[PDB]
Amino acid sequence: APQIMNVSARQTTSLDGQWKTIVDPFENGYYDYRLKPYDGGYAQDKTYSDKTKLQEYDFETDKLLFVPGDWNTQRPQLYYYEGTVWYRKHFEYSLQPGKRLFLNFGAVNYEAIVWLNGKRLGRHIGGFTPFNFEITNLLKEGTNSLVVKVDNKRLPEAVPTVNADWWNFGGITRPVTLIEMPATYIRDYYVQLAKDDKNMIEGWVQLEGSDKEQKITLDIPELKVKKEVTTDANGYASFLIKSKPILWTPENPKLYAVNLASETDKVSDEIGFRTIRTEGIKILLNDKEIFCRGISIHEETPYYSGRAYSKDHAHTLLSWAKELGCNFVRLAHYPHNEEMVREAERMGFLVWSEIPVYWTIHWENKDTYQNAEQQLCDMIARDKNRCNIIIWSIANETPHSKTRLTFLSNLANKARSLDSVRLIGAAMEKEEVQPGVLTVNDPLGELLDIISFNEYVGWYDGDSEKCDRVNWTFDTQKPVFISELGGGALYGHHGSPKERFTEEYQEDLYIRHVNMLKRIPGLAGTTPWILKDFRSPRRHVPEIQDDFNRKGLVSDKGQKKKAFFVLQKWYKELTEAYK
Amino acid sequence: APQIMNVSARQTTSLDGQWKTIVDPFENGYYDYRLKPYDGGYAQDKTYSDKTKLQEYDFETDKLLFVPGDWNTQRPQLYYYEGTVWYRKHFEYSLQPGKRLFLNFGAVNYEAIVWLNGKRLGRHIGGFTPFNFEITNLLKEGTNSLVVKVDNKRLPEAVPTVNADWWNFGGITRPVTLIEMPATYIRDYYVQLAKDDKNMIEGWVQLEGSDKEQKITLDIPELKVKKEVTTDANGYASFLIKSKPILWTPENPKLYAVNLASETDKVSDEIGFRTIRTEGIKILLNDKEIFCRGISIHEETPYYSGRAYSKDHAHTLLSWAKELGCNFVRLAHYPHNEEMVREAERMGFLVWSEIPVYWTIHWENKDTYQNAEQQLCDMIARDKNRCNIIIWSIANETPHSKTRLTFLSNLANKARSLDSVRLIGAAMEKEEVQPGVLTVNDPLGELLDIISFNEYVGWYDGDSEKCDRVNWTFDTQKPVFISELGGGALYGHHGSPKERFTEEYQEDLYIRHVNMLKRIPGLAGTTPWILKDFRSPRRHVPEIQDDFNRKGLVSDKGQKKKAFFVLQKWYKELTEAYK
Amino acid sequence: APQIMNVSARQTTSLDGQWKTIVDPFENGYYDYRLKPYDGGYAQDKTYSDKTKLQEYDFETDKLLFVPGDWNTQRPQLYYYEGTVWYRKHFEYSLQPGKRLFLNFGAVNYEAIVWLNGKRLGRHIGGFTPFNFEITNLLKEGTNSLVVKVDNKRLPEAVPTVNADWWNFGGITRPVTLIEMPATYIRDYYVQLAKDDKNMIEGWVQLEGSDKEQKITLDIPELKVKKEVTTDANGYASFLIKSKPILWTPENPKLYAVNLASETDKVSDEIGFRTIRTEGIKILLNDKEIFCRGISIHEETPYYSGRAYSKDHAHTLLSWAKELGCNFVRLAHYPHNEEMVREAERMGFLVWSEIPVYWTIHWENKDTYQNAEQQLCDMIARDKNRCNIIIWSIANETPHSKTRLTFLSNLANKARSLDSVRLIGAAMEKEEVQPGVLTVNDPLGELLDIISFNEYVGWYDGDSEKCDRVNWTFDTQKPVFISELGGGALYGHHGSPKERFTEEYQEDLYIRHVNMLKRIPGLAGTTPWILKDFRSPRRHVPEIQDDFNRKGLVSDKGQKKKAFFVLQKWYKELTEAYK
Ligand SMILES: O=C(O)[C@H]1OC(=O)[C@H](O)[C@@H](O)[C@@H]1O
Ligand SMILES: O=C(O)[C@H]1OC(=O)[C@H](O)[C@@H](O)[C@@H]1O
Ligand SMILES: O=C(O)[C@H]1OC(=O)[C@H](O)[C@@H](O)[C@@H]1O
Ligand SMILES: [Cl-]
Ligand SMILES: [Cl-]
Ligand SMILES: [Cl-]
Repeated sequence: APQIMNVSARQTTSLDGQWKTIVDPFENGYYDYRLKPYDGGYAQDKTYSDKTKLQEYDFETDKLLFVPGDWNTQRPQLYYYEGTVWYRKHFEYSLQPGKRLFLNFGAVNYEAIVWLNGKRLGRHIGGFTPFNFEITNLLKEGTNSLVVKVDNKRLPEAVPTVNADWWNFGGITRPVTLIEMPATYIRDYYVQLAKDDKNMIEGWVQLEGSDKEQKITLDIPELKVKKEVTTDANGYASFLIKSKPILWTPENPKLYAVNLASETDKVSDEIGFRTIRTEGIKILLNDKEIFCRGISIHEETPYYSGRAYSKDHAHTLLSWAKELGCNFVRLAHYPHNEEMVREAERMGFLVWSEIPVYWTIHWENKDTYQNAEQQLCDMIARDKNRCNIIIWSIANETPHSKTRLTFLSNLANKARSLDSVRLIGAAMEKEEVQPGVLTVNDPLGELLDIISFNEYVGWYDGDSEKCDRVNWTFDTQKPVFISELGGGALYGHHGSPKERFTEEYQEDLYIRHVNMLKRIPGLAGTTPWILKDFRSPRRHVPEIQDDFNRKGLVSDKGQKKKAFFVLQKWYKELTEAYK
Repeated sequence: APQIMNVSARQTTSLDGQWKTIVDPFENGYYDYRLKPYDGGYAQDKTYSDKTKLQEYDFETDKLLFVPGDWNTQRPQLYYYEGTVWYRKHFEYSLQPGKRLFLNFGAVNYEAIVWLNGKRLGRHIGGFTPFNFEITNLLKEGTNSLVVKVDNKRLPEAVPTVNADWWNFGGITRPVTLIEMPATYIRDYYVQLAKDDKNMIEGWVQLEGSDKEQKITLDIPELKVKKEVTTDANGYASFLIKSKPILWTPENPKLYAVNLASETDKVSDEIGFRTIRTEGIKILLNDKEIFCRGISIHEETPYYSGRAYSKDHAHTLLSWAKELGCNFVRLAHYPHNEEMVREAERMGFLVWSEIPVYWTIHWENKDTYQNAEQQLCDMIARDKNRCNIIIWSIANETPHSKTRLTFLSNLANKARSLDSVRLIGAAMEKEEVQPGVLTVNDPLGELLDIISFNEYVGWYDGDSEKCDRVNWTFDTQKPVFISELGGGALYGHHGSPKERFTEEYQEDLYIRHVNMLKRIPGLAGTTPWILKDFRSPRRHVPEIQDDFNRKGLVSDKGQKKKAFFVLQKWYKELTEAYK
Repeated sequence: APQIMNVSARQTTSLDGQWKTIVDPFENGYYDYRLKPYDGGYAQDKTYSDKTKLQEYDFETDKLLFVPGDWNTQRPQLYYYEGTVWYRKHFEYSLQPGKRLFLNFGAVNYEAIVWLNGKRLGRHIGGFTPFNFEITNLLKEGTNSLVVKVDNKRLPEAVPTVNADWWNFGGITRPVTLIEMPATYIRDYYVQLAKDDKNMIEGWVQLEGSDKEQKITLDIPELKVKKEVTTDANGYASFLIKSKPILWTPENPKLYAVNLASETDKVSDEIGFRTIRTEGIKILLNDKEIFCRGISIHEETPYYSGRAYSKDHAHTLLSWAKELGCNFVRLAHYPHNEEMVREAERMGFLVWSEIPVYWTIHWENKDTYQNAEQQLCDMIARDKNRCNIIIWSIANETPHSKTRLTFLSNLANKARSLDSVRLIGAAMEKEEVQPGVLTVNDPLGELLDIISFNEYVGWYDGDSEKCDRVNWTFDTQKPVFISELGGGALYGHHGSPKERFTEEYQEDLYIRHVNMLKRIPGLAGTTPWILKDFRSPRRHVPEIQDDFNRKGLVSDKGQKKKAFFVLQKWYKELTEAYK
């Protein structure tokens, strides 16, 4: 049940493919007509072979869905579907006596309940974080039955809550993986530069199993590092290593082969090293002032606009951001699949990583907070060794209230207790305190390392001309980071620059908006909204939006709109200026 | 806002056809990103003509839906859809000064919010009862804008609640009608035999408007009845008329032309006269002992299985019940459209009329009770002059608890206060107190005129053989009425009589079940479940159920299964026996 | 092999329900990659149990379609589908040796190839006529396999050809029925009044089998008719019977029970008696001058607009025609299912019955002619005992050419050789010889008993005003019969009477058109186009047509448009005038 670090480097076997499925809007497979749990629900996966008896379902003859994937793009009937879909997989696995076996879900939105061979393994909430179950002693010989009850109903108390500006993609949205482990295994580990220290690698390792006291070697061959330690009675060891690694940058995204070997287990990784801090209004990477030439990205695929999960999806999306001139991507509004973060790391993109504490979260609900903090912990735990991540984001466009501030302050404190190195951010919002004077007056700012916020001057707030007659002031010397900006346009839809949703309007907006950006004191980064048009049930203009947010600089079909080249040109200028 | 009696006989103009629609799962047209109501939502029906400004919707270029109808069968994407769909209609109407105009909805499931020309008229809950709004002084010249926000999300506190065995058909499911009235009009009236009195017609009439004190004439030309009264200061008058009408029966469903004429209004109706009472275990129609040779029917169409609304739909369904040998139909589990009740009345079918107080209603919720009692009142108010209705049903398969009993007792008392003539029923459930001994031990029975209940011996409770080894006893001498019984089968699916869901199993079940029925003391009626296969999201056997309850004696494609003729044969015997 | 009269009255077993199907556009199940027919294709119906061998199909685990029905309305993917769909059904049947068994198809559009237990039974072309195969010797014990390859590709040489104004509904569109016969059975018979004779019933009976020479008795008990004859060695016998039947009329559609008994077979029927002839410009029914107050009707269902096949469908459609005031229905453009003709027979509608010799048939193709003549023969053979049919129509809107005239003259001669009683028609077209003067100048008229033609003054030919100013003349004294007229409208779409496709334009058109009809010399009948909106792939106005011909006086959803009441009022007047 605890998280497993670096699943892809383990002895893995995929369960992906096409699974049997039952769409169950009234949850008949779980509740009887008295609304009570009952024995003989769909978790038993009883093939309906003996028709002298009555049952009301049969996985064996029902329809398939692809796993991994959202269900919404797989059948017209499931486009809007919010509720329960049952998934069922049969598999065999020969597990040598003494070896251990874990079932890992990359993500399931939103609620997953999991059974193996009719026995409940457990339950998960949160649609974008991984979870696993040990099945070592539950695996049978011959056919095993895996049943997953997936529900994506929107809940007021959930994280996210009943309103958000993206599609409610339900299903087993990321790979399902069997992981074989030795009886005592390296479960988790951390290897990164010490805070603000180009010359000191620090880290720790955590074993799980009955043989917790072991010698461990941390091996970084290219650095001629070979450090041996011994774990304590809890299976834990730490280390400090003086070294001079070549530091990762967007221009040279250097990664090192890192090998961990205990007496009973071994795992290899690719890990880069960098320092990150603010100094006044400056963002310093490896002690050098940088500008975050960024773009925002949802976890949604080119062309068919389903939930992204593969290296293919990531490489295409990031290849567009590369052509745009970016050294930075904001992955909104939740943890993305690990392939996306890894491809950003290898290709040279700094990353903003976020949890979906989005809009009107139930700040007074203690279960809601525990959910948000669990997603925070899981986000950091999975990716703590990804040096390209420099900002953890704890919220996006949340309304001001005392309970909200308390909620978010506790998340910010928790984040810092988990990771003293990376910057803490959150998408705040702007105000126009007096005509023409724009600022960010949000008490949340005091808990953040950057003045990060969304603003839509020239789209939601005025026509494009308004960019020309506003200026920005901030009452603190922290780097200013505009985490969203921009406007909508349909690729191939042309007209006057005054006509909204034409490419020409969006282009004119970006020209005047960039001019405004150039006047902002302390500006250190921009991640305009957004790289690719994406699905949203709040975008209803027929033939223009058609259930897509159209603020992409690239269409959902991979076409660069006119405004793409306005931002590209400015990012080219910023690249030269920050050399 | 008060109900209008006999809408079809008024000066009516249809608004049916195809309306503009916006599917809005996150209710963006109603709530902003702070989850607050906002000015400029979709109720304003602003055509998106000026694209120099931003808006996120446009009825004028969006997709159509048919009105009336469920949305589920109209688009694959809407099959399972639970949530909000906006409907918009433009119309003109020339209303002579001084005349009044009402907007009548036959039904909208589940919640309707209605605007005219951007102004909210009001809101309705309950998916099967009519409601109207006066628009006399809101109608403009030229184009008028009617916007209806329809939501069919299942609510725990709603009536019905989050679980039921039929499809959640959302939409404007019955005709939308403009009704023109004189300035003071006959709004409501009642004309029926006095309780247990073949020779006394009683009734009342209710005017609405400023000229409430008027002479009124009740005219029944075939009976040579011409009774003149005067209304009181509240617009109310009553009457008692000694007369010898030919009494309505299933064999001779006699209706009389009834004309009401006040000084300012007039309306004609077709009304029949009959007495109905129990005497011990006997049901007496016009003092004659009858058997209710019935069949249950959902409000769902032949062939395409959408929500039924027209005389065409009713005539086809009732023509099947006629061929089956029925003199009675149970219209489950909610008030059906008025065309169905009228066609039953004209063709000669006694009727059981029901409200959807079904399964796990929230008995302790005072809003829930007020909803249930309002639906009860509206059900009786619409159809109080339909002499073929002899049973009002207040519940179906509700679990035993003190709060439930209090809830249902209040409904039963309310029903009797509204209608002293018709019988009060409810589908109770059976118990097997000792092996082979079946009875109905439910305290609700004390408040009902009949021992009405569902039982599924040979389908849910045992195989068909169990019918042969059980018997029934009842501790009170009230007529026994089995409101559901039977089993499932796919038309065209054949095999051994031991194989469930074959026609042969269903046939064998009905043979043994009818033999069991013939042994029941006090049996006075049966409405087996069901006439036609119907949609249910709780029926998941692939290729057999496919989201249909298969307990029809007729398939959803109009095909008579083998079991149809078993019940037909018994009903033929009962017809002879009760001559 | 030959047609069987009155299938419904035989010992029938339905094979309807849901069948396994395979969509096969490239006909992989029939042709190999050299485009050669191969054996081992899909007609073998080999369940794919042994996966150590290679096979490219499996009926056993493939998708279902309803039989009977078009495929087009059953799946979105099959909406436009033109090509091959394979259908498969398993059944058991116990046949006592000596008894015979036939497989009857009410209709399959367009080409059907049929196999039983892997052996080809034969082939049929023509989408609207029934066909039979004897399977007496091919029936096996246990599971029998019936496979039908159905193809509705449009062919230039087909009847109809590659262009027509209705949907290409493919599939097994009418019931599939097993018919058990004695070894020598009554295959066909004819019982009708002799030409122009109110007192002489003439007829013949045709036996089939090895004992064709038998005593036959024809009983009409209500008429006290008992006639015994003996068939010849060819199985044939004729009879002449003096009687005085009550003559069938639309107002009193009298039918008699007719019983035929041979030594080894017997069959009952319901048959009515009437005379029909022209007299100058008069049509006389039972010697009485009548007007054919008609409406045209396609074989398409109310509400969901699939292919009609059942008594339910027929009754709904014809109940609309009854309310419209019709005594006559034109069933276009092909033979309708037998339920429609029988319901028109019992409800009191005279019938025009037609074969799809429509538009640009290949007049020079000898196979095309034999196909048309076979459909003619089959149409008349099936319904020759339906006294409500008074017109056989051999064509609709065919271009004038010498070869077309020869083709149609041969059909007309064949029709007359098969039926000396009923009238011969065909939908001709009009022309404007001189400005403002319309007539029918088609040499086909010489071969018809009526001057029957389609005209669209006010819709295709001018605006509605043109109806007010044109005059008509005809150079022969045969009854004039307008077989189509009218215009399109969307129900619920209102505007100026000058705006085409509004109900008001259509209403204004019918008012002016009806007045035009009153001055057409010789007019004896009208069947306006059309009763119900119907599917056509030539009707592309979005939101108005949406792939429907909108010329219905009733919408596809059963709603009477304004123009319905214009024609109803004229038919009310004609009913009084012709009393
Ligand atoms: O409105 C928009 O387009 C975007 O604006 C925002 O500030 C939201 O954070 C983002 O999720 C929306 O998609
Ligand atoms: O289970 C069934 O088929 C039926 O049984 C019942 O008792 C319910 O009242 C009915 O709504 C269900 O459809
Ligand atoms: O154009 C029309 O609406 C109709 O006109 C005709 O003359 C055709 O015979 C008919 O099949 C078409 O549907
Ligand atoms: Cl947008
Ligand atoms: Cl069922
Ligand atoms: Cl049209």
